[PDB]
Parts: sequence; structure tokens; C-alpha cells
Amino acid sequence: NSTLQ
Amino acid sequence: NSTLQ
Amino acid sequence: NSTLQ
Amino acid sequence: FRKMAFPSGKVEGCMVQVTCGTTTLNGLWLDDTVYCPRHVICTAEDMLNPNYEDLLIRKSNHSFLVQAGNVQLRVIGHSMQNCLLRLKVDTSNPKTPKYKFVRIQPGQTFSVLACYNGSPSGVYQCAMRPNHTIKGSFLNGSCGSVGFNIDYDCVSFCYMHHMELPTGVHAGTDLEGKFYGPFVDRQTAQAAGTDTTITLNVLAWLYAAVINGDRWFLNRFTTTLNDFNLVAMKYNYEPLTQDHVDILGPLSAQTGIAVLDMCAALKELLQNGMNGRTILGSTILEDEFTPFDVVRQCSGV
Amino acid sequence: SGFRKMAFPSGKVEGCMVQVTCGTTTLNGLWLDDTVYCPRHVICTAEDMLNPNYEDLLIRKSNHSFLVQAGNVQLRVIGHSMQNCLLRLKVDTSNPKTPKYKFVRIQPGQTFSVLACYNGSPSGVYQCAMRPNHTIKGSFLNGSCGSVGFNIDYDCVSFCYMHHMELPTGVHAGTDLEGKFYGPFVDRQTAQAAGTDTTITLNVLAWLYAAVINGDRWFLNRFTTTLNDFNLVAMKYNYEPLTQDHVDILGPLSAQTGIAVLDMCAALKELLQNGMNGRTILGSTILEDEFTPFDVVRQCSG
Repeated sequence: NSTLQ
Repeated sequence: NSTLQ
Repeated sequence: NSTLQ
Repeated sequence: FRKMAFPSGKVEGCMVQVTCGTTTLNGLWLDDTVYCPRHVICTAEDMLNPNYEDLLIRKSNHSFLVQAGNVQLRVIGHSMQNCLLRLKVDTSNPKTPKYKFVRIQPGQTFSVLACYNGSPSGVYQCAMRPNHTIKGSFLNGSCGSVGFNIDYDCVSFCYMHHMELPTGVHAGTDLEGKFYGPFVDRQTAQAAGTDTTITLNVLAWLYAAVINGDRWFLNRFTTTLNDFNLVAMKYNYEPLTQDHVDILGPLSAQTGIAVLDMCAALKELLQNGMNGRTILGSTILEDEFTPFDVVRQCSGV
Repeated sequence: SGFRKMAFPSGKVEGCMVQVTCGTTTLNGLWLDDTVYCPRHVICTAEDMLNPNYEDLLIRKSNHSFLVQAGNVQLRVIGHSMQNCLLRLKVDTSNPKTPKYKFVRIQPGQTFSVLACYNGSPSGVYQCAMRPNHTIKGSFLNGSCGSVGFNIDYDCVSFCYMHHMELPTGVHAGTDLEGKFYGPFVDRQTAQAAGTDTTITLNVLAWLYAAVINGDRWFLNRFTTTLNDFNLVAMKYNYEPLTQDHVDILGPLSAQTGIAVLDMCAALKELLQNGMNGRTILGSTILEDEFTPFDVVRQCSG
């Protein structure tokens, strides 16, 4: 779950 | 019958 | 005179 | 019959780069406001379970570096709206197009302008998946990229990119900051629920096929809405609803082919396959063209 | 992640679209600086289209014979000149939106973005490949002559295509921004066929690498092959012959994935021979070939 993408 | 426009 | 081109 | 994206000019003139600390991502500048994902004020570790409200209290307008091209946009205010951040700026965007903010519905489609730190990289068409995620293409720094539809002169913004799911899928919000699906903007377990085939669009696609002269799959029979769902649900298709049948009215009127007659054809296409044949080229049933897209691309708007 | 067929942002091109009319014939044109480019057949009345002499047809026109419009405002034509199958109309106003650009003739197998227009008004954008047989499978060009194909490198726009015909065999034929046709086609309403086409082997390999960079490996195997043996196979399935040059190109991708070009080739060979078995690759059920090694490197990295 990447969050900056 | 090649068509244009 | 002028030629309308 | 390609999947076309709306011209992206009106939206390109609204993309800016937003930088808070060591974090950078895309922003949408409409009038004197810039919207961007709230997690812009984070640096990984916070993500696990960051208390944004309290992490924002320590931030000041100068904490934000908004950039459009090389020019720097002075921020004179900041607030939070659900998962979004609303940054007021001392300058109104001279390229602001006529717009609206709308929440898209499962199965509907839109165009996405992928951006990387303020710069529009490419544009592509996608659909809001039944499981509430989108199968797009976002690399690093594309958060804040947006989805939209165009109608005449009005740009309807419906999606803003926030997370990527372990599935390789994507999660986002509408321009009000509320997420599509259960997803949250933190770092957790969360995974995409199982997906189904958008029965409604597949149907729209077939009408398209018939419209362009591809009609071998048609037959002499019909079916009951109930009988179609029984078959369809086996092949993992979204249940068709009365409300859906009515959306197919225009295409049905154009072709003179009743929705349930087409269902009868689809039921057969599903139980027998295509037998090597093709429909509009594809060897598979396309489900990412809405009834509207069909009307758009065919009736050349 | 995800692997979407992407088109370049159309903004810089939209700001150059205009409508050009002559008699009753109307199509799109490209307004760059103080010039407007459009298919010279705009000057053809329906009949003329069966066997027209453009040289002779154009002698009969004047500058005021042409009506170009930017939106609802009309631009005045001060001069006209024919260049191959195009037409260069000079105008009095200058497009302040003209971006940095180049005119480029692309090579078969390459990709580009097309901005479909109708009456100088932009309708949509899509990414496509210049087929080996020189045509472009663009089912979407039903009255959009004058629409253009292009690529965008940073801030410069490279125009490579101008739509001209609907070759009855589906598909479409066009010109480069210099008027020279792509393929053995001509500006005429006379039965023409698209030459034999092949699959773009170079791109299919780039595609497979993309699936690998994206975390997919099921199609790989313990084998390897020489260029020659690979072709002997691939050529049976209608694939463009592969050359050392193609292999070099796949250079970076190979380095990145740690898989040798010739090894990947051995994978493709197997896929062509055994089919995919209801398995998918990067979401597809068939092998994709409208993604260049460059497009892959560009979207899988940024």
C-alpha cells in the first residue's frame, strides 16, 4: 500500500 | 474505394 | 492596380 | 474501436507541483485554490497511522511550496476537507476552465492525466471498477493526478489519486476528499475486494458492435432479467438491474434491439465462447465502454 | 504500477487545430506560427476525387478561395503553396499558442499520439502504432482528415502524421508533416489495398519485459536461442524478422530485468508455439505490440 505515488 | 476527408 | 489574391 | 481519452488541454493548465518538506506531489489549481492529497504533509513513518489533524496544526502556509511552471505560487491559507488539503493562493488561475465536482459511480469511466511533480506525462482512459479501484498506471510522484470527463466546455472532475494497493491497483477520492471504496489514506492491511465484469458496459459495447455492422452474435430469442443474472453471475458478471436496462434505452432505440434480446445474445456468447470469431476486433468481451462513450465515439461529438 | 496504453497530453496540439474550407469541402488543419497545413484534397469537389490533377486544380484557386477559422474567428489567407500531398496556407495572424516543434518522418513499428478532430475541434486522443504495412489501425478517423499524429519529448512536439484517407480495408493511411505519404498510397478515390502486415516483434518483446518489470514471470523458461533459430520460428507466425539492431535496442530493458534478449526470445518462441493457455500477461489475452522499448522504459520508470 504505497502512499506518495 | 479509398475514401477521404 | 491591386490584384485580389 | 479504441478507448479514447478526452483532450487534456483544459486540465493540463490546472496542474501544479506541491512540496511540503521532503514530500512532493501534484496539485489541482482552480481559481485561488489548490487541492492535493492531504498525505502531502507526511514522511512515511507518519503514514502508519498519522493523526493528520494534529500534524497539520504544526504546519504554516510557508510550510507549503506550490509551483506552476517555474513561477512560485504564494500560499495564503490552508485547511483540510476529508482526505484533501485546500490551499488558498494569492493568485487566481488564468487558465481555470468551466468546471464541476462530481462523484462517479461504479462502472462509469473517465480520463486520467498522469502527472509527475507538476508535469503532465500522459493521458489515458479507465473505468471505476466495481470493487472501487482503478486499473491505471501511476509511478512515483503521481499522487494528485486527476480523472475527469468533458461535456462541451465543462470539465467534470471526479477522481484524485492517493494510494496504490498491494494488488497493483489504485485507490483515490473525489474532489471533496472522500474515498471511493473502504480504503483509507494510511498504511494498513487493506486489500481490494474481488472484482466482477461490468455487465452494463459489455452490453453497451455489443450495441456498438451492432452499430458498426458486427452482428453475428445476435439471435432469434430473448431472456428474462432473472434468467440472465443466473447465467451471468456464473461467469462472474455484475448482476444487471432494471435501472441499468433503462440506461441502455437510447442504444436500444437506435438499433431496435431490446436490452433483453441483447442479453439473450450475451448469455449465448458466454456459454459458447466466440469460436475464434471476433467483435470489433477484440477476441474478448470489452467492459470499459459506457453507454455514453458509445454514443460519444459513434455519434462523433 | 498497472500498464495502460497511454497517449501524450494533447494540450500543445489542441492550441493549433483549425478548420479549413474550400467550396463545400471542410477538414482540419495545423496552425503553427503563421502557417496552416492541411491535406491538399480539401480543394477537391466530390467528383474531382476520382482522378484529380492537383497541379491543375490548384491553379484555379486564390488566397480568398480558402476559409480558415480559429474557433469562430476567421483567419485571413495571404498566400498558398502546395508541397507534395499537403498544402501550406500562409495567414495574417500568428498563433501565440504555437509550441516548440519539429516535423519528423517516423519508421514503421513506432508509436505516436493522435488527436482526433472534427471541424477544427478536438474530440479525443489515443496512442497507436505505425503498422509495418504503413497503415495505422485507427478505427477512429471518420471525417477527421487533417488530424495529426505526434510525440512529445519534454516540451517539444514532434509532428509525424497527418490523416488523409480511409483505405477500404478498414485502417487508415496518412502523410508526414512534409506531405510525403506513408506507404504505397495516393490522394485518390481509387481502390487501394493495405500491403501484407506483420506483428511488431520488437515491441512484443518490450511488452514481455514490461510484464517482468511489473512482477510477472510465468512465461519464462530454461531455454535460449540464437537469432536465426528464433526467426525461423517467429516468421511462421507472421512476426517481423528480428535483427541484431532490434536486439541491441532491447539493451537497457534486458540489463534492468537481468534477462538476456535471446533468452526472452526463447520465451516468446514458446508462447507462439504453445499459446497462452487461458493465462494472461499484463492483463492481455494476446501478445501486445503497440508499445515500443522506449514506451516501456518511459512508463515503467518515469
